[PDB]
Amino acid sequence: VVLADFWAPWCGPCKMIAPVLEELDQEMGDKLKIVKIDVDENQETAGKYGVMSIPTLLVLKDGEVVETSVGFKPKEALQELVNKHL
Amino acid sequence: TVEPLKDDDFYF
Amino acid sequence: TVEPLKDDDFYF
Amino acid sequence: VPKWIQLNNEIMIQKDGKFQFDKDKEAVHSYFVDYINQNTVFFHNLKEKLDYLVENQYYEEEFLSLYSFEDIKEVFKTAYAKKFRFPSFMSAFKFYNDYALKTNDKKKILERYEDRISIVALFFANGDTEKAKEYVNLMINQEYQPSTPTFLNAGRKRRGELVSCFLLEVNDSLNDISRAIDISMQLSKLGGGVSLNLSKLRAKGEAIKDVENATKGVVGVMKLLDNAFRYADQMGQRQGSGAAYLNIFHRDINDFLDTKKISADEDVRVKTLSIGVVIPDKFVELAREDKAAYVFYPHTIYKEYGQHMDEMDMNEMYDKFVDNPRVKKEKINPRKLLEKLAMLRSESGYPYIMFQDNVNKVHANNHISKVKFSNLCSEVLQASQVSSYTDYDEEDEIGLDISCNLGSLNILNVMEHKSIEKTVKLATDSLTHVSETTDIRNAPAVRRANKAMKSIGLGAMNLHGYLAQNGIAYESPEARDFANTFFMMVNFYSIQRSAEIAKEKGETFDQYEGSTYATGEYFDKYVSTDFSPKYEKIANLFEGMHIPTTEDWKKLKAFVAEHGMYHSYRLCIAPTGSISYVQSSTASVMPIMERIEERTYGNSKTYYPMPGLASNNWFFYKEAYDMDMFKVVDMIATIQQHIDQGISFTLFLKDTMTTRDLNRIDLYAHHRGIKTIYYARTK
Amino acid sequence: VPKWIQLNNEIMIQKDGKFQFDKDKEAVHSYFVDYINQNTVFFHNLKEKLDYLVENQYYEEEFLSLYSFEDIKEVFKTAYAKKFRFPSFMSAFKFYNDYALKTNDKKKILERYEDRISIVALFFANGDTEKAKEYVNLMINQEYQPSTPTFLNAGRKRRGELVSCFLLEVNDSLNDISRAIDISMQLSKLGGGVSLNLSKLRAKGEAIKDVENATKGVVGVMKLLDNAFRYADQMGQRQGSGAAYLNIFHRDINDFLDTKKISADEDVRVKTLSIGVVIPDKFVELAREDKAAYVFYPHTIYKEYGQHMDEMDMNEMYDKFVDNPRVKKEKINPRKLLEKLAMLRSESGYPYIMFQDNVNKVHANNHISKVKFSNLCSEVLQASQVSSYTDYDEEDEIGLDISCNLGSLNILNVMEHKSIEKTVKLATDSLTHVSETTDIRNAPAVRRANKAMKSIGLGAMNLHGYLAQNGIAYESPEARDFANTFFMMVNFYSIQRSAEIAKEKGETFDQYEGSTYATGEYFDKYVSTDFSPKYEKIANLFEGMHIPTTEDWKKLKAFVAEHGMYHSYRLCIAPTGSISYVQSSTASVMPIMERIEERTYGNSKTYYPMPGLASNNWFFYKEAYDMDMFKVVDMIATIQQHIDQGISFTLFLKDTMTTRDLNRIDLYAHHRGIKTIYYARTK
Ligand SMILES: Nc1ncnc2c1ncn2[C@@H]1O[C@H](COP(=O)(O)OP(=O)(O)OP(=O)(O)O)[C@@H](O)[C@H]1O
Ligand SMILES: Nc1ncnc2c1ncn2[C@@H]1O[C@H](COP(=O)(O)OP(=O)(O)OP(=O)(O)O)[C@@H](O)[C@H]1O
Ligand SMILES: Cc1cn([C@H]2C[C@H](O)[C@@H](COP(=O)(O)OP(=O)(O)OP(=O)(O)O)O2)c(=O)[nH]c1=O
Ligand SMILES: Cc1cn([C@H]2C[C@H](O)[C@@H](COP(=O)(O)OP(=O)(O)OP(=O)(O)O)O2)c(=O)[nH]c1=O
Ligand SMILES: Nc1nc2c(ncn2[C@@H]2O[C@H](COP(=O)(O)OP(=O)(O)O)[C@@H](O)[C@H]2O)c(=O)[nH]1
Ligand SMILES: Nc1nc2c(ncn2[C@@H]2O[C@H](COP(=O)(O)OP(=O)(O)O)[C@@H](O)[C@H]2O)c(=O)[nH]1
Ligand SMILES: [Mg+2]
Ligand SMILES: [Mg+2]
Repeated sequence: VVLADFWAPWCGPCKMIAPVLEELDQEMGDKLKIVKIDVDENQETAGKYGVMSIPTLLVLKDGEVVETSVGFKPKEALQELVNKHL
Repeated sequence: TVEPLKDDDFYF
Repeated sequence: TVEPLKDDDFYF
Repeated sequence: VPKWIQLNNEIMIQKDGKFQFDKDKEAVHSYFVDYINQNTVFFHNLKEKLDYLVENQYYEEEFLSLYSFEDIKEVFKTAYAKKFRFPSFMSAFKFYNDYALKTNDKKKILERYEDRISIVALFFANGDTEKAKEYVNLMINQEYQPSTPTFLNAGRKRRGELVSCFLLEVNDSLNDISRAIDISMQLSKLGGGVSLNLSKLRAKGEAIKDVENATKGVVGVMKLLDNAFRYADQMGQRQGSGAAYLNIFHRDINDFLDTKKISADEDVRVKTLSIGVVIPDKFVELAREDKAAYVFYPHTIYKEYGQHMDEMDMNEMYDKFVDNPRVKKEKINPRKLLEKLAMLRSESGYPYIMFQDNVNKVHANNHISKVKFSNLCSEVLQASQVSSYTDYDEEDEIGLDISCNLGSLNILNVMEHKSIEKTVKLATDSLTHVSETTDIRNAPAVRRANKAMKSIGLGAMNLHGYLAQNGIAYESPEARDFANTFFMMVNFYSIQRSAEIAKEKGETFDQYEGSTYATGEYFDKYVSTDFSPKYEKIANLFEGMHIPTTEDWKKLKAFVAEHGMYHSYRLCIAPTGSISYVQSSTASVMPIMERIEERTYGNSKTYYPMPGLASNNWFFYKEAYDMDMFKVVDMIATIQQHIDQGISFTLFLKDTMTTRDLNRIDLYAHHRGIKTIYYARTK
Repeated sequence: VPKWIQLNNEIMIQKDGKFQFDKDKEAVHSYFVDYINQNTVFFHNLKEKLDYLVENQYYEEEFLSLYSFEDIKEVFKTAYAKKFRFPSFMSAFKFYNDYALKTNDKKKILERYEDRISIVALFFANGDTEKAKEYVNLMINQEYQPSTPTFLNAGRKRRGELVSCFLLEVNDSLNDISRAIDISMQLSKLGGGVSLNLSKLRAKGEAIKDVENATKGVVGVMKLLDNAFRYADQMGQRQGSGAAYLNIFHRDINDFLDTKKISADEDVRVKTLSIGVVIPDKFVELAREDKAAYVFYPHTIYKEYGQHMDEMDMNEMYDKFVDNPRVKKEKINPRKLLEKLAMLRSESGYPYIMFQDNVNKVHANNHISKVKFSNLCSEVLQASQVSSYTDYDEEDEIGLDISCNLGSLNILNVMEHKSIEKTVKLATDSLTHVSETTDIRNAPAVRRANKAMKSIGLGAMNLHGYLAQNGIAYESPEARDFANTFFMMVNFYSIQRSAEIAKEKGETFDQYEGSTYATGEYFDKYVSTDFSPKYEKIANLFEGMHIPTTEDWKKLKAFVAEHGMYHSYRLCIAPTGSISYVQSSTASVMPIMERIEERTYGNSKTYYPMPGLASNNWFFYKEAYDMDMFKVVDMIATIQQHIDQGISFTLFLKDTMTTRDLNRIDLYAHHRGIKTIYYARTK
C-alpha cells in the first residue's frame, strides 16, 4: 500500500499537506509507504495518472490505483482513506 | 425660475 | 506591497 | 497696508453722508510718490533709456530705426508736455501692473504712461514724425485707446501678436480639424483669443467614408480645442481662452449646449472653451409659431446639395431640407431649445447668441460670405471662407479667417475735445497699420484674410460715463439720440478714412466691387434719413462739430463709389475690459455694473468708483442690473445700426428674473436688430 | 444557449475525473453546421462571388486584376484542397467574429477561412499564381499568420492600413507637437497603434523663447495625445490605443509616471495613453551604487550641446551633464524611482520598461540612430530620426518614423512541417510586399521610413504550445535550447531572404553600408558560436531540417557583404493575442496565462482550452503565473539574441510577491539582455 503525493514547490496546499504526510509516516510507516513526486519535474507520470490538480493523493495497492483524493486533507481523513486498503 | 415662454413673448 | 530594494538584488 | 491703498479705502468711509471721492486723487498721489517714482528706472537722458531698452531686447529696433533720435525725443516731449495725471488710483494701478514695461526680474518699472504711449505712437506712425506726434496727442488726451494686445506689445520684442481675435473656419475633415487644433494653439501662443466655427463639422452618428454611426460629433472637436487652449495657456499668466460657435440648426446643438451644464459629467464637459450659438431668423420663426423644428446632420446636406449647411440660407432652404428624404434630421422643439438657451445663460452665462439674419441683413460683404459665427467676445461679424486643408504634400485650399485689429474711442474725451473726425481717422490709420504689419505664418487663412479684407475694429467706450457726467440717463431717449448721432459720425468718418486710404494706396479690399459700399446699398439709410440730434440738449453736446448731413452722406457715397473702400470692416465695439481702467472709462458701451467696484488685490481691498462719479451724478450712474434690459437693447440697437460689425452686448440680469425674462430680452434684441448677445450676467 | 456554446461548456464538466476536451471538436462542428454554413451566402461559382464582392465595394479591383480568373480559381481550389478544419470552437468563433468578411448589415458571412486566406495570398503574390499558391499553402497549413491588420484588410476596400503599429518622434516645438497630434489621429484613423517619443520634449517649467517657467512639460502633450486618441478611436470598434515613451532621465519622469496613478487627479491623469519608460544602463548603475541621480531638463541640454538629450549617449554624457552648471537638473533617488516603477507596474501594469543599452548594444543600425523608444507593444526597436516640422509655407525636415509590418510564425506548425526555411522566406516576401504596397500620405516621416528602411517584423508564436505538445517544460533548459536553435534558424533564413531580395531588386535599405550587416559585426557571434541543439531530445525535433552551422553562417555573412540586406529590421515578436485563437496557438513566445481560458461573449461563457491541452500534457502547460519569472527571463533572453528587434515580454506575477520581487525580475531581465518588458500581470 502506497500513498503517492503529486505536488509542486509553488503549490500552497501542497506545502500544507507536507507536515501531515510526515506525521502519517511516523504513525503508519510500517504498513504504508509514502511517495512524493514533483509534477514540475515529472510531467510524464502526472500525465499517465491523469493528474490535473495538486495536491493529488493516489492510494496504490500492488501497482494499481484503488483510491484518489484531490486537494488538502487532514491526517485523520488520510488515515481513513489508507486504512480501507491495508 | 424656469418659466416657459408663451405666444405673447414673440411679439413686441 | 512596497518592499525596498536592499542591494544584492542588483547582483545575480 | 500701503498708504495709497489705505487712502483708497477711505472712499467708502462716509463723512457727512457722502463718499470721500476726493480721497482717490490723494490715493493716486500717494501711489505714485511712494511706489512708482521710487521703482521706475530713470536714465540720464532718453538716448540712454532707448539704448538700454533696445539692447536688452525690450524693444524692437526696426520701428525705432525709422526715426532719427531728434524725432523720437520730440515725440516723447510731446507725450510729457501734456503732463498727464491719472485721476483715479485704479487707473495707475492697472497700467503699472499690466501694461507698463518692467525689468526682466519685475522688480522695477521701465515704462511710464507717457513712455508706452510714445512707443505705441512711434510704432503706428512708421517713420512719420508729425503722424507720431498726432498719435501721441490722440493717446495722451485719451481720445483713442489701442486694444490691450496692441497697446501692450507695440514696439516690444518680448511680445505676442497685436491681433486680439482669431476666427477660424473648421471644415468637415480630420485634416481640417487637426489644422484647426494646430492653428488654435499657434494663435493662442500669440495671446489673442481664438473662435472656431464648428457648424460645418458633421454631427454625432454620421458616416466617415461610408461606414455609418462613426462620428462622435462636434463635442469631440470641442474637447480637442479645449485641451489645445489649455495647453497654450500663455505661461498661465492669462489662461488660453477659446470660443466655439455652432449653428442652432446643427444636429449637435443640444450636445453643444450640454457641455456648459454644471451637472454635465467630466466626459462631456469643456472648461476653457466658451460656446456660442448662431440663431438664424428661421429658428426664431419656428419658435414663434410653436411648430416642431428640425436639427439637420450637416454631412447629409453636404452630400445632397454639394454645399455646407451654414453656407445656405436656412430661411429659404429649411423646407427643402425638411422635405428631403436624403437629408437626415430629428424633430426638436424650438421653444424648448430657446428655454434651454435661457437657462444655460442664467446658470453659466453661455452660449453667446448670434442672430445670423440680423447680422446678414445689413452685412456689406455677403458676396464674399455670410457671417456664420462671431469671435470670443461676440462682437466681430465678418465674412469668412472655409479652408480645405488637404493631406500632406498636397496643396491646401486656403480660405478666409477673421482677425481683430481693435481700438476703442473714449467717447468722453472724444467729445470733450470736439474731435470725432480727427480721432476716428487717426484710429482708422493706426488700425490699418496694425493690420498691415501683422504677418502670421502658422495660420494661412488668417494671414490671407488679413492681407485681403484689411478689416479693422474701431470700438467706443465710456458711453455711460459720458452720459452720466453730462446729466443723461443711459435708458433716456436723449442718450439713444446722442448714441445715434455720435456713432453715425463715427461711421461717417471711418468710411471716409477708409475711402481716403483706398484713394491714397490705389487699392481697396479684396472683392470690394461686390460689397454694398460699391453698389451704394450701404448708404441708403444714410442718404435717406437724417441722424442729427432730435434733442436740443443733445445737439448742444455736438456744438462746434460738423454733424454729417444727408448731403454729406451723399458726397461720401459718391467718394466711395469713385475711390473704393480700403477696409472690409471698420467698426466693432469690444468689451474694453482691463484697459478701461487705464483710460478712466466705463467698459465698452455697456452700462456700469456697480457704482463703486470692490476689487481684491493681494491682502488688500481696493475700491474703484466709476469715473466722474459724485453726489450730483450719483443717480445718473445707474447700475446695469437696475436698468431695464429692453431700454439697453434699444440703446445698443441704436448704436448697432451705425456699426458694420457687432457689439459685445452683455445682459445684466437680476436674480429674481426668470428664464422667460431672459428669453424675452433675447427675442426683443432679435426684434430690434441686435446682432450678437455676449453674456448673461446675473446678480 | 446556442448548441455550440453548450457543447463547449461541456469541457469543464468532468466525467471520470477528466476534462471533456473532445467536446471542443463537437462544439466547433455544431458551430459550423448550425451557424456558419447557414449564415454564409453561397454563389453558383467563384466568378459570381468575386464579381459581387468587387462591385459591392468589398474587394479592391486592382489587386485581383493582375490574375486571370483561372489563376484565382486554382488558387481558391488549392486553398480548399487542404480541407482545413478548425481544431477548436474558439478558433472558428474568433475568425468568423473578427476577421471573416460580412455583409454591410453584418448579418451574413461572405468569406470562409479559405477565402480570406486566398484573398490575402493573391494580395501578397501580386500577379504570380505560383507564389499565390505558395502563400495559400503557407497560411492554410497555418505555418505563417499575417498580422491582424494585414489578415483582416488585405484585398479589402473598406480597409485602413496593413501596418499594425507606428512610432512617432515628437520634436520640441509647438509645430512639431501639433503635427504629432495630427499624425497620431491620422494613423489611429488607419487603425494602427501609435507610439510617441516624448523624451525630446522639454521639461515642465522650462523657457519658451526667453519666457521662463512657461512649459507644461510632456504631461500636457500626453493629455493632448490622449484626447486625440480618444477622438480618433476608430469610431468605437476598438478604443484608440496610443503609447507615450519617455526617457528615465527626463525631468518629467515622475510626472510622466504619475499619469497612471489611481490617486492622480483628472487634470494630470491620462486614460488611453499607455506609458513606457526608457532606462539606460546608467540609471541601473546609479541605482545599484545607491548614488543620488539627476533627471535633466532637455532644453538646457539642447541649448548647451546642440543635440537632444535622448540623441546622446547617457552613459558617457551623464557626468558631463551633472558637472555642467548650464544644464538644469533636479536630484532624484534612482532606487526610489525603481521602486516607484515596480509599484506602478504592480498596480496598473505600466510603464513599459525599455532598457536602451540592452537594445543598442546589439542594434545593427546604430549609425542611423539609436533606438530611443519602442512601440505600443514594446517589441518594435528600430532606429528613428525626429522630423523638424517648420511653419506653414516652410519646408519641413522630414525624418524617419518607424512603421512596423508584422507577421507571426506558428512554431508548432512550422516545426511539424519541417519548413523553417520556406516559411521564413515566404513570410519575409509577404512582409516586404506589405511594406511596399503601404503608403501613408498624412505621415511624411512614416512614409519616408517605410520607403527607405523597408523594416518588417517577423514574429513567432505557439512556442509554449509546441514545447508542451512535445513534452518540454517552458522553464526547462531543453526549451531554451530549442528556442535558441529555432530562432537562430529563423534569423538565418530571414537574413538570407533579405539578402536575396536585395540581390533581386539590386537595392538595400537606406544607410545599409554603415550597419553591422555590411561590416559583418552582426555575424560575429554566429560565425564564432554554434547554435545547434545541445540536447538529443531537442536535436531530434529538427530532424529532416538543415540547421545552419558556423560555415553556413560564414557563407551567409559573405553573401550579405556582397549583395546587402533589403530590410533594416526583420524579426520582432508581437503579443499576437487575437490571431492566436484563429491559428490555435499560444500568444507570442510568452507562456500560457491559463490552461483553460474563461471568456464571456454575450450572456454565455465560452471556455478555450489551450492548443493541444490534454491529460498527458497537463503539467507541461504550466500557467505563466506559477512559473519562475527568472526562467521566463532566461527563455526570452535566449530568444532575444536571435531577434534584431524586441520581444513583447509580459511579466506574470503573483499577488504574494512584492515590489522588490518585481524590481528583482526587472534587474535580472536587464542583466540577461532583455530589451523591453511589456506588462506586469498580477493574479
Ligand atoms: N495724480 C497723479 N497722477 C499721475 N502721476 C502723478 C500723480 N501725482 C504724481 N504723479 C507723478 O509723480 C511725479 C511727482 O509728483 P508731484 O505731484 O510731486 O509732481 P510735481 O513736480 O509737483 O508736478 P508738476 O511736474 O506738474 O509740477 C509727477 O511728475 C508725476 O510723474
Ligand atoms: N471542424 C470544422 N472545421 C471547419 N469547418 C468545418 C468543421 N466542421 C464542419 N465544417 C464545415 O461544415 C461543412 C460540413 O461538415 P462536414 O464535416 O460534414 O463536411 P464534409 O465535407 O462532408 O466532410 P469530410 O471532410 O469528412 O469530407 C464542411 O464542409 C465545412 O465547410
Ligand atoms: C507654445 C507652448 C509651448 N510649450 C512648450 C512645448 C514645446 O516642446 C516647447 C517648444 O516651443 P516652441 O514652439 O519651439 O517655442 P518657440 O519656437 O517659439 O521658442 P523656443 O524655440 O526658443 O522654445 O514649448 C508649452 O508647453 N506650452 C505652450 O503653450
Ligand atoms: C477620422 C475621424 C473623423 N471624424 C469625423 C470628423 C470629421 O469632420 C469627419 C470627416 O473626416 P475625414 O477626414 O474627411 O474622413 P474621410 O475623408 O475618410 O470621410 P469622408 O470621405 O466620408 O468625408 O469625420 C471623427 O469624428 N472621428 C474620427 O476619428
Ligand atoms: N531723462 C529721461 N527722460 C525720459 C526717460 N523716459 C522718458 N523720458 C522723456 O523723454 C524726453 C527726453 O528727455 P531728455 O533726454 O532728458 O531731454 P533733455 O532734457 O534735453 O536732456 C523727456 O521729455 C522725458 O520726459 C528717462 O528715463 N530719462
Ligand atoms: N461555387 C462557389 N465556390 C466558392 C465560393 N467561395 C469560394 N469558393 C471556392 O472557390 C473554388 C471555385 O471553384 P468552382 O467554381 O466551384 O469549380 P467547379 O466545382 O468546377 O464549379 C471552389 O473550390 C470553392 O471552394 C462560392 O461562393 N461559390
Ligand atoms: Mg473629408
Ligand atoms: Mg522651437
